[PDB]
Amino acid sequence: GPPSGKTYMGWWGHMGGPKQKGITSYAVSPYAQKPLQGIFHNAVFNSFRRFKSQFLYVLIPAGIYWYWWKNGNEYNEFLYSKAGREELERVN
Amino acid sequence: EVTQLSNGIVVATEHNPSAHTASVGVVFGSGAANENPYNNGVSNLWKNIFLSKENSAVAAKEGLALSSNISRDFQSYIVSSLPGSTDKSLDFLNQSFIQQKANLLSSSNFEATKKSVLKQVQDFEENDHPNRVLEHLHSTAFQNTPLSLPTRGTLESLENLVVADLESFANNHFLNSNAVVVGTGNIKHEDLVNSIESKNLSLQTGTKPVLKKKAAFLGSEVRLRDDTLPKAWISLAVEGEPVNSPNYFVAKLAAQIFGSYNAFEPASRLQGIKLLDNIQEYQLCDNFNHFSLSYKDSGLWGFSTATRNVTMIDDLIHFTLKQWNRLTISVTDTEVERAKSLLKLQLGQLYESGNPVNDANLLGAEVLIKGSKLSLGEAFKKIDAITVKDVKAWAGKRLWDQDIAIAGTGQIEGLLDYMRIRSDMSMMRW
Repeated sequence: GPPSGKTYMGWWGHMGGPKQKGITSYAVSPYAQKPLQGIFHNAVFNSFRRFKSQFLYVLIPAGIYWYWWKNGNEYNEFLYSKAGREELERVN
Repeated sequence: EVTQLSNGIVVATEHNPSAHTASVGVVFGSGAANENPYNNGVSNLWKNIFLSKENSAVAAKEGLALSSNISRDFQSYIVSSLPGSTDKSLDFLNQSFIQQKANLLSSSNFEATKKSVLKQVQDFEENDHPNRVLEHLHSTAFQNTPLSLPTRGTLESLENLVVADLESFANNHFLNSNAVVVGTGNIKHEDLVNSIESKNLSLQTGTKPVLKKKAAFLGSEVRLRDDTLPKAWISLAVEGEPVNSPNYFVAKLAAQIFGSYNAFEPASRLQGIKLLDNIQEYQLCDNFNHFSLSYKDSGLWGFSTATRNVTMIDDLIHFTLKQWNRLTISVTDTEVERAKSLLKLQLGQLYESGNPVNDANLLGAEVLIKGSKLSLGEAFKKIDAITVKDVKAWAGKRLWDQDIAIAGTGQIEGLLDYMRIRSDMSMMRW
């Protein structure tokens, strides 16, 4: 067949990573162990852990654009209100 | 003929007038399964103490040869000699191994033996791949149970031993109720019993420790990957039959059906084994073999293989397991007929070889479980009585949709995950 280019992945046998030595793996057949073994204590304690870490990365970025839209919505409500047409004519 | 007397210690003897040598030995019913992970390797150290330079020198001065064998279920100490001097072997065995052990457990001798055994185990663990793969297969199949402890002992545990561990093990396990005195070759049973009776030859009181947990099989795998090696070595097995099972010979015959294969020998490429039809085209493997090993509590039935084709491992495993699948549904009569004679020749050479040490080990290991030794003739009739229905009945029970144990080392990156192999134990077309 025709030759091909140079990539960053191989296949089973020549995957292309570094040579490894001195690392051992153990596993057990799933017919011999019980799944669902720790679903509780993971739905409570594990989820709370992850939440407490990544929640100020989403809240403050959502805490800025909520007060920015609200002070524009409650400002647009006064500009088109009967008490805020005089400010409307100076911005229209 | 095999003659066994329970007077004194259990004395077994198999007489062969043709032989020009005679062996006398002691076989103990304890093995590497009787020790724990903290004193693992005490049996190997005892063996190498019996085989030490001073003991072997004193033995060889009289004209005697010493053999020692360590296994899961027994320990063998054999003295071989010429037929006229069979009484001298008993005297050496009494004087050295049994009566006194202070000389063999001196400080310098113990340190030298410990340093030699450590060197041997260190060399084994790095430069002997097909056998250490089988050891890891045992260690992962019977984990947390007595049968999984390696017979040589681990490197980390062998350092912690002192002479106190050795003498404790000798006190706990070297007992009259645990021992069989075996005689093989050109000796007579009556003469052997008379020679024992003249001396005392009492070992100890009895009551060896009883294990609290019986060996159990767990489906599992261990992968020791090393990319600086040229091949990949793989051993795969399922649970088999123990000694004294009704399906022992059926197991050995079903193993003999697939046999062994070497790619470089011209003759073994023409064998009636149908598996080769799938292997030969792309050179999937260099060699494989099939085994049916039996112990006191459980067994292993499977195969072991080595290959340089690191990109086609899964094809090899797939074709082998599809050949195993054929046993349950569509085994043919000609296969069984060939297997009978191949097994008979296979068993024939094993039990009828010239060397009496193998006979001594086999007789001692046999009488410690059965209580008697099966004859060669009665073995053949059970082999001849095997039919297709028996093979199908055994295979539908022992290997159809059953858990497996795997152990591999080398360039095993091509070896797929556990489940993908586990699904190959059924056809799904039947």
